[PDB]
Amino acid sequence: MQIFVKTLTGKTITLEVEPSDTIENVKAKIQDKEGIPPDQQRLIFAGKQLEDGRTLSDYNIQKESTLHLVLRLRG
Amino acid sequence: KGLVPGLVNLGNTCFMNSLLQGLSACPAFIRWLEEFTSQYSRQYLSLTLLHLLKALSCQEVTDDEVLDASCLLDVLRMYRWQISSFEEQDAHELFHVITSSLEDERDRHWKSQHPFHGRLTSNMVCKHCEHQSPVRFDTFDSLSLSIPAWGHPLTLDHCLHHFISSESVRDVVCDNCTKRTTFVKQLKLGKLPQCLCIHLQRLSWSSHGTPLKRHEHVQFNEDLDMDEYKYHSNASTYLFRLMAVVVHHGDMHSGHFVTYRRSPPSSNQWLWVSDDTVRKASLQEVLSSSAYLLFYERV
Ligand SMILES: [Zn+2]
Repeated sequence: MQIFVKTLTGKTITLEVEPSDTIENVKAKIQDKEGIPPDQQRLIFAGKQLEDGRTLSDYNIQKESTLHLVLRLRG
Repeated sequence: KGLVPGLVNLGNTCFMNSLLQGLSACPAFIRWLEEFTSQYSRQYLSLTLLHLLKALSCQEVTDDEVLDASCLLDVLRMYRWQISSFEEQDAHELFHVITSSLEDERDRHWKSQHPFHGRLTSNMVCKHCEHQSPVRFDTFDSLSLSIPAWGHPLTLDHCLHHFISSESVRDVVCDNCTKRTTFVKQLKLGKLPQCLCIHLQRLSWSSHGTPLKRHEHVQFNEDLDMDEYKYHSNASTYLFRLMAVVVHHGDMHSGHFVTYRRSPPSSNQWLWVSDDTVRKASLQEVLSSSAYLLFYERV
């Protein structure tokens, strides 16, 4: 299918994914065009922070969905 | 003296103590917790969370009172968030751990969802044929706003409008144009929550390939009108009032969280809370802080 990621600048990029893909696979694809390592990424959907290990099927992420990308600020 | 209890820092735990001071300053959230936990009188995260917030939402009962909140971290460490008890963490990530745990706890139904829960719209029209793909509604628990770039004075209203502005999206499959082609995409706000958490993204990505702390001051007001960012043309006014501010000092790797919040009535008096230390603070100091998380409540 095809999903959207709201990036750090507010620009929204397009990704090609499958419902069987894990989000570490998706974080890998965000790295491809944004250059953010997966360990530095936080993906939020429907108010949920997406857990590396699950697939897009467990979160029921369907076509034309918008994921939001934010970094981790330690303190 | 109208001072709340402080919270001990048992090992870079300011990220939790700052969030708890902010959350306890949101009366609508505490009223919802009391309503939600009232069913248990007919373990759980909500009971542990309410015990701390109820105590922090009132003036201290003893002089220079200091509490410990790590019972809360213990239960999250056990079931929801596998983290150390000594490493620095992000107060916004914790907010989403708490908010996800409460939605999971509610799912297991005459009671309402928690007041932070809102819904956003996503509209998209192909620029080629001009047909408007069906609207998509997603829920949100907070607004994560990118901070724009000589920007003169920088305002929260500017950050909000940028979050709501339209953009050009290339290479998406138009169903009419059957195809790819280029779309115009825009996010609006459908259902506003009673409790509004605003996250100002103070980490960006540099041209080199390394994170950058955003130190720039973003002007924010005690009063916030959210009408300009609504999807639907309904007649209901949407006015919000500032309850608390979480502030992050330091760089990307290292840092410290601090919280400005209102004094509890047993109002217009403010407090600076840094872990175990509580001071009276003026509204001028609050409005000059470098906000990271903003807690608004609908009036
Ligand atoms: Zn078209």
